Amino acid sequence: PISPIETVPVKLKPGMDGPKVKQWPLTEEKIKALVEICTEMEKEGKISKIGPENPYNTPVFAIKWRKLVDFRELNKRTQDFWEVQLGIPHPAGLKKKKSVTVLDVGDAYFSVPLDEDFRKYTAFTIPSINNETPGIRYQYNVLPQGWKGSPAIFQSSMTKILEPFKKQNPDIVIYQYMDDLYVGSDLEIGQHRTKIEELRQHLLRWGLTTPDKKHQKEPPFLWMGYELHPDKWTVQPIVLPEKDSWTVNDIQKLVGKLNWASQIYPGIKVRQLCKLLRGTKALTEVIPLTEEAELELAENREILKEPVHGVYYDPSKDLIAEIQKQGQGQWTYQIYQEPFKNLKTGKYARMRGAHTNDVKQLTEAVQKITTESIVIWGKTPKFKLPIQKETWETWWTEYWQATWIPEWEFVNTPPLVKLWYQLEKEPIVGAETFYVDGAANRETKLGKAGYVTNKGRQKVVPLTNTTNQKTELQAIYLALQDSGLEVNIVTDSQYALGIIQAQPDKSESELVNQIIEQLIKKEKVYLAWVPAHKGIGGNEQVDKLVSAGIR
Amino acid sequence: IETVPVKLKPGMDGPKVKQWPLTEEKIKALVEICTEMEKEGKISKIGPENPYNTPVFAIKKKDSTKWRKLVDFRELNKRTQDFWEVQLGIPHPAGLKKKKSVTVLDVGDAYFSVPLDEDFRKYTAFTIPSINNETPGIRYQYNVLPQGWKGSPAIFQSSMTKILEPFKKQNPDIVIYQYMDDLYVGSDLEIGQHRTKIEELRQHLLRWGLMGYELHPDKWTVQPIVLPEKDSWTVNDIQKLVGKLNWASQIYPGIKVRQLCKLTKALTEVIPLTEEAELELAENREILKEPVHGVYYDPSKDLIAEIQKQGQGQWTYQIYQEPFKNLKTGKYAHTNDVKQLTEAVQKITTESIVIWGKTPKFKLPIQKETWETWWTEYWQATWIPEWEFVNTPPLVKLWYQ
Ligand SMILES: O=C1c2ccccc2C(=O)N1CCOC(=S)Nc1ccc(Cl)cc1
Repeated sequence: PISPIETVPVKLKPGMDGPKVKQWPLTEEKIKALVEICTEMEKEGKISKIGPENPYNTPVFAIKWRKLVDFRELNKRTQDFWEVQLGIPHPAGLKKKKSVTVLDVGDAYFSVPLDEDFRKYTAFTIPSINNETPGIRYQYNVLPQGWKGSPAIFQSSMTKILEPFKKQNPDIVIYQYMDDLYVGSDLEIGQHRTKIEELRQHLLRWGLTTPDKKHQKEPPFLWMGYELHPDKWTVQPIVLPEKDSWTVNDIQKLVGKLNWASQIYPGIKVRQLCKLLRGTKALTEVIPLTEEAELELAENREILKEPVHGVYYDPSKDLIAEIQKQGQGQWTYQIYQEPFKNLKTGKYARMRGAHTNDVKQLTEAVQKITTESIVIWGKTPKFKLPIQKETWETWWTEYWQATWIPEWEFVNTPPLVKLWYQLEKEPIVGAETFYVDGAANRETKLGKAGYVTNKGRQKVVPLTNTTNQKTELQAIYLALQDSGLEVNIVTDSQYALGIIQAQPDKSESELVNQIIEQLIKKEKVYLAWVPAHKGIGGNEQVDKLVSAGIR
Repeated sequence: IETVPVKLKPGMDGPKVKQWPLTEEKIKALVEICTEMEKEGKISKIGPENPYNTPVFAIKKKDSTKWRKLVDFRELNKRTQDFWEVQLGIPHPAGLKKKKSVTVLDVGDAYFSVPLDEDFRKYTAFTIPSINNETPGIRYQYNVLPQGWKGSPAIFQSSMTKILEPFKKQNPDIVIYQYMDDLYVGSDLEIGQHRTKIEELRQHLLRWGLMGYELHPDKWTVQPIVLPEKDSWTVNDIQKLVGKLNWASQIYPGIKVRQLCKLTKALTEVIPLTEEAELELAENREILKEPVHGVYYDPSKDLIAEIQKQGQGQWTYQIYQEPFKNLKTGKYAHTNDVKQLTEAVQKITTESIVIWGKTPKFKLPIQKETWETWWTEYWQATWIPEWEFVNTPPLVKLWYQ
């Protein structure tokens, strides 16, 4: 039908006029196919015949028989509407329901009126055998199939229609997603079917037809990759193929599927499968699976061995979010309300820092979950974390960055998190003092890194291809090698200081990793900074001999 | 009745900013606030033919029990400037900042009176979100001057002046400044006297639609970079000492670091103070507590503010337009890093407003995500400053202790 709902005022963009692209003659049968389809729609009210007034026309054509109307120009020329693409509810946020049923709207778009003042711009022509004969002029009376604004005005139309019913039935839940309506409630099979008939009828009062009980449709539901039961949810069924040869495209899809599963499957890892990708290559290139990868796929297959389902949200309970350190830079979490009935799983390996440690990673993960928890449940979860509340304050307080974790508490699930070394807050007595320094010729890209000591010692190991910066980490590194269990170091590089002063426990930097490894071996390390190019007995000294030649 | 034809900038287009995900309780709060507002016709439902959007938050009155809706017109403001600034700009009185006491009155409740130019209402579109996106989400637009929009005060001046006129004439020494939803009124009167004059003012406003903030700008002093007094310096002590002396060097023309310098060496080793030593810092001390030489406010170049976390509820901050030529630098001290930083910002912003009549853009030493999550949870002010996230250069934090 065509809904008696009021129309949405539409407009073209400020400095533009309707579309006027000429019609490109079609084949005999396509002509025939169109004339048929157009007469049918015409009787239904979907379209109308217009006088040679409308200077507007947009190309039309047919494909095997249905009618496709290209609206590129009308589109580009139309306007912008309130985004329809905003956010997809997550199943884990859903309240449990007793009866669930799904109704789809037939010819949704064609069921909804188009602003009268705008109908003229949709005018299109049915070509004669070639040209050489006027041609049947048509304009739309309802939301055309590929025109922007349809997805939006429809959703608007549907809402305002659904309004009253919702008002008269607050306990009932209705979710609109495209041609579909999902309807849930806490009623028993009979009495819910009644309420749905009360809905279908209501919906028909407004021009929307739906399938009858006969050809309805029952749970589970397959929505956006999920499988939705009224009492539980999971991700859509998924089979990891058994193969000898894996193409990049094969492993691509695999990594994708795994990630999607980790939404509810705990323990999923893809690190070893992602490495296999690192590096430019064609999607047809076969890649032999490294040993870790071969095993990763093993377990992954194991935790997927048996179906697993997430529970739905009970508003009257707290959310318990739990986090575990699995491997390096890898973090997994679970969210439940009753010890171990998960609502959703998840993993986290994102760490945009060039250099970083566990306590920051852990806090970052917590932040992600926090925000993820906000949109899903609208409240914040209680956290259980593998970090001593003391080994967190220490960090919290000394760090230069502002933090804040929601209510959390220690949970003892190794590996636990901790600082793998602490820098001294004051100098060390009877500790060799190392004035380190770096240098490098901008042209030539070569340089030298060394140090001098209050005990007379001196070194100057030369390096090959490195930046002015690297001749600074290399030196502070040097000082670490030849020094005792307990030494203080002076630099003029706020760079190195910065990197080292934030207690990194890992880095995407060969050198930094070694320094860390060394930092962990010591017992007391104190690092200090002086301004370069002053008269500092030491820095100047190491500068003299580090900058002698090649600088 | 008479609506002021608001016209967006030439070329620029309406705001299209996503609504930040809100907690259940703020939503409930907002749905109530908004049902009331449209009931009283201040806002209207709107169709999908309106593509614009501005984020909206819920804040609690003045740390009380009553919720207040807060719109983020940052973006709309940036695209309306010419109008609110060059068009109907409000002049900033230098006198304000010298007064003994400044009170801050929220007078935004007055804009709802004046109607908004129908042709401009569409850009004030905003959205109330829903949990897990289970319901589409309620879209409104304003039919009347909205609170957080620099366009309002600009448009409301004719009325505000009319209103304040009588009071101003009877109190020609009292200074009154308007800045987004707030009145800043300051006098050199004694506390009680001042407070009476505020009430006496409050009754004037009351006739056009309803001790706010006790502020003493004349008592605001510079946080001088401080040099230790010690008693027996070590290589380390003196080393760090010239460290910041060098930093200050880059500001405060005249700072001298040498003498100290000439003074290989062990780190723990103590060292005697040189006759040429005292001479130095002594004089470096003299300067530093004095105001910068050569630095001045440039009314056309907006203010940038940094804040470092000195730990222990301590926070240092500077305000400047060109890095290191700073107009001002101070300090600030269930409390958490984010709670305190949110206060530090409001504090810094308020002073800024009193002094220059504009907010600074903040370099917040936090994680965007973290800040965006929590900032609203402690925020109270009716305006929002431009911010930005960064990493406190280790040494900086120290040179401002
Ligand atoms: O938001 C939705 C979505 C999203 C995707 C699919 C179905 C539904 C739905 O019914 N709603 C309305 C709320 O449904 C609620 S609260 N609970 C449900 C809904 C649907 C099902 Cl199958 C189980 C549990």
